[PDB]
Formats: sequence, structure tokens, C-alpha cells
Amino acid sequence: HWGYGKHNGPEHWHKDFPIAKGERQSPVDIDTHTAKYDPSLKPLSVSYDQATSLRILNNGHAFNVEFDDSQDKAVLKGGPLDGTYRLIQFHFHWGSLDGQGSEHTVDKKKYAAELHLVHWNTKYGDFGKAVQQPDGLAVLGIFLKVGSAKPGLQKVVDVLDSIKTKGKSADFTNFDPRGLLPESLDYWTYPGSLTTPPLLECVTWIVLKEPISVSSEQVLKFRKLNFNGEGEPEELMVDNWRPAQPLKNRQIKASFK
Ligand SMILES: NS(=O)(=O)c1ccc(NC(=O)COc2ccc3c(c2)OC(=O)CC3)cc1
Ligand SMILES: [Zn+2]
Repeated sequence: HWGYGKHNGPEHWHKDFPIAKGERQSPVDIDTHTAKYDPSLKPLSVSYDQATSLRILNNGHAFNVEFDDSQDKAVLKGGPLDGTYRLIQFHFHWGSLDGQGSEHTVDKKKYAAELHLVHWNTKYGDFGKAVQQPDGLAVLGIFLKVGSAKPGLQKVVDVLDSIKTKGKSADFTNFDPRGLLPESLDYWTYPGSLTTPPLLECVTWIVLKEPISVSSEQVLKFRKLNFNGEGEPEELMVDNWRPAQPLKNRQIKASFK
């Protein structure tokens, strides 16, 4: 099956998922000089005060913190979006070394990790239908650099021992995702895709300019997770990122001058 190894990694995905060579694939390099300020972009509206986290799962490619998305509780609106997008899960991508790990890059710079807060357009009724639509998802991407610890991430870090291997899950209630945001909501935006199979071209990408700082110990703990299931040779969950894909016929717009 697909993964991030030499024999099943990103260069192989097109054989089972031909859209991997499509016209709006993600991630991309964000060339900050070529991104144009769009004064018609509105501020992002992040309404997470009623978020209800439920569970954390190691799915064999990352860990997902999952939310109750059966009502409008944690929603993203505004920015480039029309309508209301409900938070369903967040996860990260990260490297084996602090110098790599992000999916998006900024002037070819790689951050140590990248957080994806995944939301689906409520006009499509549930997540499975949304991913079949060109405006079905809005993913908020936030870069992680290594420096000072992020206090709001520590609850995530400390449960990872309990989901070391693929298929393990743990209760994860009462987690506040606002503790993962940077101060500024300035962003870049462009039309793209899921960055893992099935690579569907259903995502409005909203990538924040301001990274968050996490400590070396925090990302160290991400790197102790396993891609494999319990009882099967240990493969550390590192470098679970897809590299930048061709921009093709797309413009990245900036919300800020
Ligand atoms: N890296 S990315 O572009 O942000 C990116 C973001 C999101 C995805 N896809 C998903 O999360 C899938 O969600 C699901 C899928 C299946 C089921 C679910 C929830 O619940 C169940 O009942 C069992 C079935 C891929 C990539
Ligand atoms: Zn992701």
C-alpha cells in the first residue's frame, strides 16, 4: 500500500492515484515575491470556542485529533471562503531532522513540521461528499519551527506514548485547538488538493505566514511514533511529508502587504 518509503512513497502514488499528476495538486512552494496581495480578501474567521475534540488516532501515516463535526461547533469562515466549513480533524507532517518536515515551503524554505486543520463545507452535508467537490474542504496550514515550546501542544505530545502504533486510538476530549494558532492570521491562499492519497482536488488551502514555535523535545516525541502496527518490525513515523508539486496554472494570493 502507499506510504512514505522508498518503494511506496510520493514518487509511486500516481500509479494507484493518477490525479497525483493533476492540475491542482498540493503542497506547493509559496514564492512570496510572486504571491500578489489581494485587497478583496477578507480576514479569516476562526471560531473554535465550542470545539469538541473526541479522540486521537495513529492511522499509519500521521496521528489525527478528531472533533465532533455533527453540528456547527468549530468553524472556519471568511478569508477566501464562501460559506461555513466545520473542523473535523487536525494532524501534522514532520521530518526526521529539524531542517525538513513541512509540505508547503516558503521561498523553498522547509519548516520542521506543518499542522493541518481540516474543515469541510457544510453545504455538502458530510465529509465524504465534500471531498468530491472542488470547494469541499478548507485546510488551514500552520508551519512549525523549532525553538521555544508551544504550551498548547503539550497535551498532544504527552498522549503519543498511548498511540505508538498504527490503529491505536485514545480518548482525547477537551482539547482546545486555539492553543495551536500563532498571533497573526495573515495568510496565503490557493486552490489545491489533499496531500495524501486519494489526492482529491477539493481543498482551498489557507497557509498562515506566521509559524508557531515548538521545542526540540516536542518534535522529538512526534518522531517516536511508528508507521507500523503493534508486533511488526518498527519503522519510525518520520518524513511523512509530500514534497512540493508543480504550481501549473495557479496563482497564490496574499491577504497582507
Ligand atoms: N494532508 S491534508 O491535505 O490535510 C489531508 C486531509 C484529510 C484527508 N482525509 C481524511 O481525513 C478522512 O477522514 C475520514 C475518512 C474515513 C472515515 C472517517 C473520516 O471517519 C470514519 O468514519 C471512517 C471513515 C487526507 C489528507
Ligand atoms: Zn496534512
